[PDB]
Amino acid sequence: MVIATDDLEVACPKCERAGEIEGTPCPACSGKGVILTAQGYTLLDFIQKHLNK
Amino acid sequence: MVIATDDLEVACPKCERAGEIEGTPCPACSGKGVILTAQGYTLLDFIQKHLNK
Amino acid sequence: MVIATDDLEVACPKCERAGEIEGTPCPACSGKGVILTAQGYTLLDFIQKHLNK
Amino acid sequence: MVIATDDLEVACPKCERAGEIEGTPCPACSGKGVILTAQGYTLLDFIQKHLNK
Amino acid sequence: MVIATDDLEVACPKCERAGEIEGTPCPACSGKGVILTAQGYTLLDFIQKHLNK
Amino acid sequence: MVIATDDLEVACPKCERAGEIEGTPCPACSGKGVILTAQGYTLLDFIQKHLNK
Amino acid sequence: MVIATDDLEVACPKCERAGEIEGTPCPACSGKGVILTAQGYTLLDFIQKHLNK
Amino acid sequence: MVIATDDLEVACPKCERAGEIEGTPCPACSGKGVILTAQGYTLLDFIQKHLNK
Amino acid sequence: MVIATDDLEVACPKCERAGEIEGTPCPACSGKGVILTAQGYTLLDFIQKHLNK
Amino acid sequence: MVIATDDLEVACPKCERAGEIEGTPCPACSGKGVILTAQGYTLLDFIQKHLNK
Amino acid sequence: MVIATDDLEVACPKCERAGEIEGTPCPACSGKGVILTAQGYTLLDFIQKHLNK
Amino acid sequence: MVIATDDLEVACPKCERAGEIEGTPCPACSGKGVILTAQGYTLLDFIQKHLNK
Amino acid sequence: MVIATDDLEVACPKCERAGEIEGTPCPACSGKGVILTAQGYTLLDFIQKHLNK
Amino acid sequence: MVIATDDLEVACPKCERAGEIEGTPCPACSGKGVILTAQGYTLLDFIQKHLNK
Amino acid sequence: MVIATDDLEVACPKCERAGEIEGTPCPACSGKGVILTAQGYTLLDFIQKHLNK
Amino acid sequence: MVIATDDLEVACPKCERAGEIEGTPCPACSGKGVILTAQGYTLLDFIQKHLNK
Amino acid sequence: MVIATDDLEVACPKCERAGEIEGTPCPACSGKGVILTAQGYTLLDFIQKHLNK
Amino acid sequence: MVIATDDLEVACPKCERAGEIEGTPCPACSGKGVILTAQGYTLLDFIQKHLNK
Amino acid sequence: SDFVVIKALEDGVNVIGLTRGADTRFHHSEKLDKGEVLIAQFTEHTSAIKVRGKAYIQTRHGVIESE
Amino acid sequence: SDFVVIKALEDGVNVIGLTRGADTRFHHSEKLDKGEVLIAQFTEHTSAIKVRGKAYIQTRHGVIESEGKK
Amino acid sequence: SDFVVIKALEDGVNVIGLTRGADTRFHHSEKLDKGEVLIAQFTEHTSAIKVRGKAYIQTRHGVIESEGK
Amino acid sequence: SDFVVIKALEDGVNVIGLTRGADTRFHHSEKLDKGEVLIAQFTEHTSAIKVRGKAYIQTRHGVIESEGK
Amino acid sequence: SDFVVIKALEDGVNVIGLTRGADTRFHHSEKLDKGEVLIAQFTEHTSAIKVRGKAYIQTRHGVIESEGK
Amino acid sequence: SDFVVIKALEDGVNVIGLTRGADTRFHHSEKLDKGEVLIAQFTEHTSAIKVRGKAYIQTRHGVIESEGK
Amino acid sequence: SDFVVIKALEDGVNVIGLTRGADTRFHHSEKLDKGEVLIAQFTEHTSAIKVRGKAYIQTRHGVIESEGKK
Amino acid sequence: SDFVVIKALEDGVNVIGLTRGADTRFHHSEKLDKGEVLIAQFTEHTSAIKVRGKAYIQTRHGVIESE
Amino acid sequence: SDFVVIKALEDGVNVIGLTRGADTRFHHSEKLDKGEVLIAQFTEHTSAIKVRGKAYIQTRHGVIESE
Amino acid sequence: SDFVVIKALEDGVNVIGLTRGADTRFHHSEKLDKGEVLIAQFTEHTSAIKVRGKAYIQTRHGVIESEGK
Amino acid sequence: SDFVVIKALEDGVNVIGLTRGADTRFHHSEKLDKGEVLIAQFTEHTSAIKVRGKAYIQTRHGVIESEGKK
Amino acid sequence: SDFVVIKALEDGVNVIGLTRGADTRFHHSEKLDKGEVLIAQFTEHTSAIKVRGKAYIQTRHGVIESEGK
Ligand SMILES: N[C@@H](Cc1c[nH]c2ccccc12)C(=O)O
Ligand SMILES: N[C@@H](Cc1c[nH]c2ccccc12)C(=O)O
Ligand SMILES: N[C@@H](Cc1c[nH]c2ccccc12)C(=O)O
Ligand SMILES: N[C@@H](Cc1c[nH]c2ccccc12)C(=O)O
Ligand SMILES: N[C@@H](Cc1c[nH]c2ccccc12)C(=O)O
Ligand SMILES: N[C@@H](Cc1c[nH]c2ccccc12)C(=O)O
Ligand SMILES: N[C@@H](Cc1c[nH]c2ccccc12)C(=O)O
Ligand SMILES: N[C@@H](Cc1c[nH]c2ccccc12)C(=O)O
Ligand SMILES: N[C@@H](Cc1c[nH]c2ccccc12)C(=O)O
Ligand SMILES: N[C@@H](Cc1c[nH]c2ccccc12)C(=O)O
Ligand SMILES: N[C@@H](Cc1c[nH]c2ccccc12)C(=O)O
Ligand SMILES: N[C@@H](Cc1c[nH]c2ccccc12)C(=O)O
Ligand SMILES: [Zn+2]
Ligand SMILES: [Zn+2]
Ligand SMILES: [Zn+2]
Ligand SMILES: [Zn+2]
Ligand SMILES: [Zn+2]
Ligand SMILES: [Zn+2]
Ligand SMILES: [Zn+2]
Ligand SMILES: [Zn+2]
Ligand SMILES: [Zn+2]
Ligand SMILES: [Zn+2]
Ligand SMILES: [Zn+2]
Ligand SMILES: [Zn+2]
Ligand SMILES: [Zn+2]
Ligand SMILES: [Zn+2]
Ligand SMILES: [Zn+2]
Ligand SMILES: [Zn+2]
Ligand SMILES: [Zn+2]
Ligand SMILES: [Zn+2]
Repeated sequence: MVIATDDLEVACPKCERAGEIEGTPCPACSGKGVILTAQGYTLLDFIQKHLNK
Repeated sequence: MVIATDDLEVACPKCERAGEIEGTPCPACSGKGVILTAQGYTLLDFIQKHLNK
Repeated sequence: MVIATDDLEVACPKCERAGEIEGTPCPACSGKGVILTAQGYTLLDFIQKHLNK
Repeated sequence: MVIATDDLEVACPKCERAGEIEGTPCPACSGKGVILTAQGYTLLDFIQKHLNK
Repeated sequence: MVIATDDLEVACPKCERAGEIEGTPCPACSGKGVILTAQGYTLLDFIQKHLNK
Repeated sequence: MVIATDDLEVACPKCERAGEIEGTPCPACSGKGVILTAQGYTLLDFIQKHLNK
Repeated sequence: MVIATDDLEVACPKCERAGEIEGTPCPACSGKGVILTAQGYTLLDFIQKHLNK
Repeated sequence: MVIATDDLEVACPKCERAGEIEGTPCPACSGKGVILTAQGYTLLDFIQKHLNK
Repeated sequence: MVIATDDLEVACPKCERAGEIEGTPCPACSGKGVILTAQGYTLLDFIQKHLNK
Repeated sequence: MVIATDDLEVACPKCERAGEIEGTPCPACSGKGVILTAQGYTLLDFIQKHLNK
Repeated sequence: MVIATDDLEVACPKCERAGEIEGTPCPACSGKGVILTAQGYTLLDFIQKHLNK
Repeated sequence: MVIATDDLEVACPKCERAGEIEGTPCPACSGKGVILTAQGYTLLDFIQKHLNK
Repeated sequence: MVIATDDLEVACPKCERAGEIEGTPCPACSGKGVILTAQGYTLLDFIQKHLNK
Repeated sequence: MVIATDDLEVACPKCERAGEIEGTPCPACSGKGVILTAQGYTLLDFIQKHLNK
Repeated sequence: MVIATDDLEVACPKCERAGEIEGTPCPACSGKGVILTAQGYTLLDFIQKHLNK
Repeated sequence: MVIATDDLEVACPKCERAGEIEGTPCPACSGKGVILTAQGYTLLDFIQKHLNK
Repeated sequence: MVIATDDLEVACPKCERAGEIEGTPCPACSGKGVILTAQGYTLLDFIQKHLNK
Repeated sequence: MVIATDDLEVACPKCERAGEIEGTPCPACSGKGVILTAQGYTLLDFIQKHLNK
Repeated sequence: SDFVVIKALEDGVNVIGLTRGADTRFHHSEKLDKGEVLIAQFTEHTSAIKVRGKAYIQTRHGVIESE
Repeated sequence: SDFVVIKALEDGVNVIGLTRGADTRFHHSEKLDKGEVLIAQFTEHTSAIKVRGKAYIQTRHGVIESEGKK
Repeated sequence: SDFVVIKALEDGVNVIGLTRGADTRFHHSEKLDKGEVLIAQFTEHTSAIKVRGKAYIQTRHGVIESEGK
Repeated sequence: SDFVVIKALEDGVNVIGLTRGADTRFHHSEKLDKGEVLIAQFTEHTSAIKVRGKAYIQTRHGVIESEGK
Repeated sequence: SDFVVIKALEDGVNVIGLTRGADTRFHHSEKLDKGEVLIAQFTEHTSAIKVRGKAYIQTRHGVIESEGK
Repeated sequence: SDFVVIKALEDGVNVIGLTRGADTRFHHSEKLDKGEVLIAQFTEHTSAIKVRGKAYIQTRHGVIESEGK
Repeated sequence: SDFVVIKALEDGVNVIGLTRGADTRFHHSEKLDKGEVLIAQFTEHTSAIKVRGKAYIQTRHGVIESEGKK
Repeated sequence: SDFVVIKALEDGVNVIGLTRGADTRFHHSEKLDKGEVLIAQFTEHTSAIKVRGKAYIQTRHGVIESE
Repeated sequence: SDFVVIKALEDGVNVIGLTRGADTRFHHSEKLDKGEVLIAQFTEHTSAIKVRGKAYIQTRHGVIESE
Repeated sequence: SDFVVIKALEDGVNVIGLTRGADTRFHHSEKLDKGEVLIAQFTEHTSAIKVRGKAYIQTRHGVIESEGK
Repeated sequence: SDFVVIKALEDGVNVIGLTRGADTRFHHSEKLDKGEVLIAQFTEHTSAIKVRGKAYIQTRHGVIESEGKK
Repeated sequence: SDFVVIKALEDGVNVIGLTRGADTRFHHSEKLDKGEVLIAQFTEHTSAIKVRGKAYIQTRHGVIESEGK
């Protein structure tokens, strides 16, 4: 396949994919546990824009 | 275009794309008429995850 | 990366991406300012179909 | 140094550090704009307890 | 001959002279299929200005 | 001047530039009285194509 | 390139390219601000003649 | 987290964290129920010193 | 222990920790006798902000 | 003689002293056929200024 | 040099060298903005005593 | 070049090249602002004499 | 001065600078009384040419 | 002694300590005959400021 | 402090710092009770000289 | 050069070259702003004496 | 003698001390025939200022 | 001072500085009482020349 | 304002412009086939450039070859 | 303005943009696989860049080779 | 402002100007035949230049040759 | 504006940003493990950078190696 | 602002100024015969310069020789 | 803006920031233990930096070593 | 601003100023005879300079010798 | 804006800041003991710096050693 | 702002200032005799300088000798 | 702003300031005798400087000697 | 801005600040004894600096050794 | 702004400041005796500096030695 999950997201190095730091929500990823690649936004922004229009 | 619908979905061989088996909704595809490729999930899961966050 | 925003959206030649023609909403693009490519619909249709199922 | 301000306070994702939501004080952070980390309470509790005894 | 078609137009490398990208009108050439040389504009602008005056 | 009218048009040998043969419009030139050189078409085609676009 | 705009249009020495003489439209250029060269007419004549025939 | 409450305070072995011995306030901990580590004092002393100055 | 008094304060080289210069309060340290490390402020500011809130 | 015609004017290289380019008045020299040297203006300006005063 | 202004005058910590507290003259420094060092008085007293004797 | 404007015109010392003395036209230069040199008259007289004869 | 009147004109030997021969206007000088040097023409022709253009 | 007269003043090189140049008061030193060192001002300014306050 | 009062003055051995001898003012110190060191004069003379100039 | 303006004029220390003391003309310099040096008078006297005799 | 005429004036190289160029007053020196040295102005300005005051 | 009055003028030996010989004005000095040195003339001439120009 | 030189050493090289601003997406990808050369500036709209496929690249910092 | 060159020497290199401002979080993380090259400027939004995984890096200060375990 | 030098080493070299701004299209494509030379600046309108066909190229970064298809 | 390169030569290296302004505390500390590289500018918010643990560092002033333990 | 030197190595060399702005046409072409030299700046109006015919050219980037025929 | 590099060659090195302005006091004193490195700029608030204890120092003027007490 | 040095190696060299602006004409043409030297700046009015006839030329880009036939 | 490096080669070195402006006094003197190093900029308030005691000094103009 | 050095190698060298602006005339010509040296800037009024007669000239572009 | 250095190698050297502006006259002429040195800037008032008599001269362009009449 | 380095090679060196402006007087004179060093900038108030007595001086133009008698 | 170094090689050297502006006179002359050094800037008031007497001089243009007597 041309596009993999690794091409869209990357696990946050700070919270090791957890989203919380010993209870409190992670700063770096902002509670998402993953940080998105440019390819990821590209699609997400695209979809979010035109969906249900 | 790099990725086409054929790259994401394939017609369900059981229901021949119908989604119902003589009235009752198809088991294999689960009423979708189409089954998803690995590439399909990759996107769908990605999107489903990050949309409206 | 394999697919860019250029691959999904193309600026509407009529309204030069504005979405309005001297006040009134553009006919060609339908107030979108952008005409979606085949690749664009491929995904948008795909997602719209399977999301929250 | 071993402990930074980042380790004590985390910007509230709801009010993006503001403390108010379009005028009215933020619910999540409770008007603080920041959510205190476990390390934060550890010290604050400790101090509040033993100070001026 | 001093001036050839080659000296006025060049086929759009993106759409290979087609003017459409899998259905939707090409961005680069803007549905023209060709992009013009300086020599091309020189004449076109000249003509367009003085014709029917 | 690089390019003269002689470079674009040539008097039709059949109608000697008239455009009619004893009343009826000339076949060879097609009522134009002049036939066009390759250079002539090159320009005409070019202009016809891009004018008012 | 073999033919430039300079080869087609020459600024009118009377109105210094303005097209008006202290308000009133210029006599020499005839409100054009530019005097057309022989090469200019060559093409304009040619085109005007054969266009949309 | 680098530093935990266990790093600052330790439950008093005499009163098992109670702070009273059959009614009367504990001698060892001095009614605190917890005894402080060197690390605990370090902070407390530091803060007590510089706070509100 | 991870953080020592040394990591929070440093004795003022001017007044050798005294806080007065032959009677009058020291300029450098501003009567404090110690100047604080970044780590020191980090905690003091943190505490001072959130205590009794 | 101290000052020659060559010290006042120089034949225009573009129109070879003609002043017209295949009918239309020359751009470079501006219909003068000659371009003036600094020495030329010096005198011409001088004279034009003080003559008939 | 052996004695500097810093050795004679120290900025008053109360009024931050202003000499007034929100309008009214500062108590601590006594409107001086500066507190004189022992070295300062040494000289000032010395001089005041023996000058014009 | 052998003759310069400096050789033809000299600024009038009375009006510093103005031509007016606090409003009224200068006497010395006679409203000229410049006094013509012998070389100046040589030419001016010469020309005035023989022009359009 | 580089060029003097003597450089431009010379008294006509026929009319001794008069311009008339016993009443009738002089042939040789053509009523000018003075004959022109090469240098004289050079200027006169130059000026006559470019003046008021 | 720590501070000498040489550390406070220096004889003006221009007037060799006189204060007058052949009758008229010296420019360089401004009639003082001496120019003050930084150490000199330091004390003088200090004293002048706080004396009789 | 670099210079102390002891550096400037010394108690007069004759009057034991009194300034009077059984009523009448002291000869040795000249009613000052204190005698000046070289360092004392150096300053006093310096100041006395430059003050209010 | 052997004699400078500094050698002739000295700025008046009273009016710091102004010539007026808070409005009223300066006494010391006598409204001159400058006090003339011996060298100054030497020449001025000399000239005033012998000029126009 | 310390100051010579040479130290005050210099003959104008343009007019060789004359002050006129073939009749008309010289530009460079401005009819003065000499240009002044710094030393020259120094005195002239000094005198002109203070004379008859 | 570089130049003194003695450097400019010398008392006339004939009239011993008087300017008159038993009533009648002195011949040698010409009623001036003082005769001028070369240095004197140098200045006087210079000034007389350039003053008020 | 800086620029990069990119020569493709194979067919199908991509130069991708990443968007200037708070969000990072790719607004554009130019394709190069073996030997084509693109010269691209950083702009009000491109604050990062990604190269994929075998290519020879020249920057103000010197040469680097992508694979 | 100032930029960096990053060439991945293995699959799964991450170039992480750290946010300009008072707070420091990762707004973006681009993936590079072996051989891909990113050229990234410092911006109104990126004031620090973190690289993890084996990569060859060129900066205005000269070359440095990252060694990162992933 | 910066420029590039482009000398075509064959007929039919194209110098393509890509548009400055949010959108990236080719506003212009100049043709060069073998030996012709174009000197082009980056402008308010051109923020990228694409060369195709065999050509000798000079930039502020040094020389680079484009190869023919 | 200036920047520094920091390559960690061990696990658990810290790059600590000290706050620009009248007060000096640390607003942030980035962790680096053996081999990670951070490239950090001085900012409106960082006016000093502290490194602890074994690391290779490149500045405008040249290379310096921070020593751990 | 930049400029170029062009010396024609044959008769009939053309230096063509391409117009600055959204549109690209040629406002002017100067003719050079063998040996003539033109020195031309980039301007508010010229953002690209095209040379055709055998010519020796000097730019800020160094020498390049345009080839005719 | 200018910075300095400071590497401690022993425990307990102090980097002291002296206040910009009319008055000169120590607003801050950072401690470094053996091997730690501080990179500090001059700022709106720091116009002088004092180092005490054995340390290796890099400035725009070149390297200089502070010696221990 | 930027200037050129032009030394004529024969009689009748022409230095021709081409006008700055939309239109390109020759506002001026200075003659040089063998050995004379002109030093001319680019100006608000001259945006191109043409030399014809044998001449030695110095620019910011280095020397070039014009060969012009007249 | 310029600065100086000063390393004390003995105890009791003084770096003295002379005041910027019409009047020249010393607002401050920093003491250095053997080996301490001060790095001082010229400022809105210091327009001259005086060094006394044995010290090694680095300026934009090169090294000079005071005694 | 640029300037030129001109040393005359013979009597009667002329340095001629050509006027800045739309029109080009010579406002001034300075004469130099053998050995005199003129140092002239380009100005709000001189945008070109012409030298005639044997002279040694120094410009920002290097030496050239007129004949 | 630019200056020149002029050392007279004989008595009676003249440094002449030619006036900045439309008109060109000598506002000033300084005399130098053998060995004296003048250091003169170009100013709002001097846009050309003429030297006559044997003199050693230093400019930004290098050294040149004026010869005596 | 531009500064000077002055190291006294004897006792009683004087560094004298000459006032910026129309008038030229000595507003200040700092004493240096053998070995002391002054680093002084040109300022809004000092436009010339005079050194007298034996001293080693460093300027932007290079080193010069003053020899002054006192 | 520029400055010059002047070291007197004899007693009674004069450094003379010539006034900036339309008029040129000398507002000031500093005396130097053998070995004294003056360091003088060009100013809003001094646009030329004259040296007379034996002196060693350093400018931006290099060294020149003024000769007395
Ligand atoms: N949108 C991001 C893109 C970017 C530029 N440089 C980067 C470095 C790292 C990560 C992302 C980026 C920005 O403008 O800042
Ligand atoms: N948000 C921080 C990011 C940062 C830049 N440089 C740093 C150095 C260390 C720590 C964080 C940073 C800032 O812009 O200031
Ligand atoms: N329209 C884009 C063109 C561009 C510039 N640099 C690029 C790098 C890659 C891709 C496209 C571009 C822009 O100006 O930003
Ligand atoms: N908050 C301090 C941080 C700092 C910068 N440079 C320093 C040097 C020393 C001590 C602290 C600092 C400031 O902005 O100034
Ligand atoms: N009209 C175009 C001309 C141009 C400049 N540089 C270019 C590069 C390629 C193509 C065209 C151009 C512009 O101003 O941008
Ligand atoms: N507060 C002083 C600190 C200072 C800077 N440079 C100095 C030199 C010496 C002594 C103190 C200083 C100032 O900013 O000016
Ligand atoms: N008046 C013209 C003079 C000039 C300057 N440089 C030139 C070059 C060539 C021809 C004339 C000139 C101008 O200012 O532009
Ligand atoms: N009028 C044109 C002159 C010009 C300058 N450079 C050129 C290059 C080629 C052709 C003409 C020109 C312009 O200023 O733009
Ligand atoms: N007044 C003229 C003086 C001048 C400057 N450069 C020149 C060159 C030649 C002749 C005179 C001049 C001007 O300022 O422009
Ligand atoms: N207050 C003086 C201090 C000074 C600076 N540089 C000097 C040089 C010499 C003498 C004094 C100074 C000034 O600002 O000007
Ligand atoms: N007051 C004079 C001081 C001065 C500076 N440079 C000089 C040279 C010579 C004589 C005096 C000076 C001025 O500022 O202009
Ligand atoms: N008053 C003149 C002094 C001057 C400066 N440079 C010169 C050169 C020559 C003659 C005088 C001067 C001026 O400001 O211009
Ligand atoms: Zn996280
Ligand atoms: Zn199914
Ligand atoms: Zn549309
Ligand atoms: Zn919140
Ligand atoms: Zn297309
Ligand atoms: Zn026919
Ligand atoms: Zn007209
Ligand atoms: Zn207990
Ligand atoms: Zn203290
Ligand atoms: Zn013509
Ligand atoms: Zn107080
Ligand atoms: Zn008049
Ligand atoms: Zn006759
Ligand atoms: Zn005095
Ligand atoms: Zn007594
Ligand atoms: Zn007075
Ligand atoms: Zn004259
Ligand atoms: Zn008598």
